[PDB]
Amino acid sequence: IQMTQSPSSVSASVGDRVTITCRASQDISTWLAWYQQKPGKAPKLLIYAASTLQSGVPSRFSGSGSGTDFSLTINSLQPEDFATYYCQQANSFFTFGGGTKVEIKRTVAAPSVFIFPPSDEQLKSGTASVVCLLNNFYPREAKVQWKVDNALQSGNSQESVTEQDSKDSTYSLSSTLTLSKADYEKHKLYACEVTHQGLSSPVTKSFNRGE
Amino acid sequence: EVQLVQSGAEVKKPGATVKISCKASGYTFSDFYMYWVRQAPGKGLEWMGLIDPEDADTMYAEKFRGRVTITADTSTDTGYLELSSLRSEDTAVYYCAADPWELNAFNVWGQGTLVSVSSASTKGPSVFPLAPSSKSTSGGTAALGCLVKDYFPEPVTVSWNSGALTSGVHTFPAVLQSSGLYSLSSVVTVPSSSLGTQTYICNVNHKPSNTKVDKKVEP
Repeated sequence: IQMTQSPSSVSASVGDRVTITCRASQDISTWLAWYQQKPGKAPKLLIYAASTLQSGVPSRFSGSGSGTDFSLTINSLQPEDFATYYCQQANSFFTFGGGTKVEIKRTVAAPSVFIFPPSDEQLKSGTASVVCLLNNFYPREAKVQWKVDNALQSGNSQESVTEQDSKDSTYSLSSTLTLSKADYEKHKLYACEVTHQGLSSPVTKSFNRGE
Repeated sequence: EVQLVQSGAEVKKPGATVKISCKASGYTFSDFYMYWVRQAPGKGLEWMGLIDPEDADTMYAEKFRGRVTITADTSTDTGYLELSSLRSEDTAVYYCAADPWELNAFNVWGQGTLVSVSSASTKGPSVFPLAPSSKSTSGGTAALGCLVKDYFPEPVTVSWNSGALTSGVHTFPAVLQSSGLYSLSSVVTVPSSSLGTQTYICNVNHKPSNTKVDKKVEP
């Protein structure tokens, strides 16, 4: 009753032939279904019984496999096919696989990095949020390390990433470091060190409080 | 023809109980199982349970056994999902599903119901500027934005100059802070040469609290 999908993400271009896999921890015959899902929308059935195409779904979609190994293939990827795909055991239970996102392939691009100190407005309220922006990079994997007076901060920041850009297929990331006003005024150097496969070495953007 | 329509978004405190409905139309409700699935923001699908409308026989996912109750009213073609001892981790979109054609798959899905669980109460955000400076300039481009902090629950929408500015705009997914409140940022990259002339205003709208904020961002 454990469904595994790998890769967790795959990059492709329109026209490409894409294949994603799913493996059950047990033998489920052909009681397997595949779904498609896009942000903010409910899932959509694509295939059932492992290889039967749902009525209305483009014939470019196909599925095969039995036992524990299954696959979904998209022959000539169309722009409307970039989305997340899930397999699901239909035998006993109804365990869903973890999902595999099909993203748009493009060349590696290092992020442009910017840092924003907290506003005077917010400081008045007793809190200080420092923001680091990683703009238009690819692929999605990136690492942000916050440092205050050279001390690595951990557990006091949060980040999120946008969906691929509509025109350049890149991602952007925003990270916020939050400290009490008291802690903020007790330190001078605020920096965010960024690592990304497109960068030969870490890029650091910083400011000195009261700069 | 066939469709599943769920109740509206809900906000709850931890430890509370929530009960959502799903109205079925276009097929004989009591003749087929009704399934419930949930999905936490940006996460995967998770099957919760199912019910035989006719005799109220149910089956629940192991992790929900004990806190979940699935019922149905064949008199009104409506099924219900009740989840108790709510935890912040229960924040998610809950879906009902059915298989009217017995394909052995979830053929039809409701539009989903967002249930937000937090100790926080509905609250509008404070909007702070992310001011353009030498630390946000790249060549002839500059980055600026707005920090939409401490609101609950989702969602919040952001536009720039009332929609007149869309190019180079990036509005990020919100992050849920330990305080039980959300925070998000929206940024835009523009020609640094336009900073001293062009006005940039981010329009923030948090419908749950009827809070609207227009924030002018200057260098």
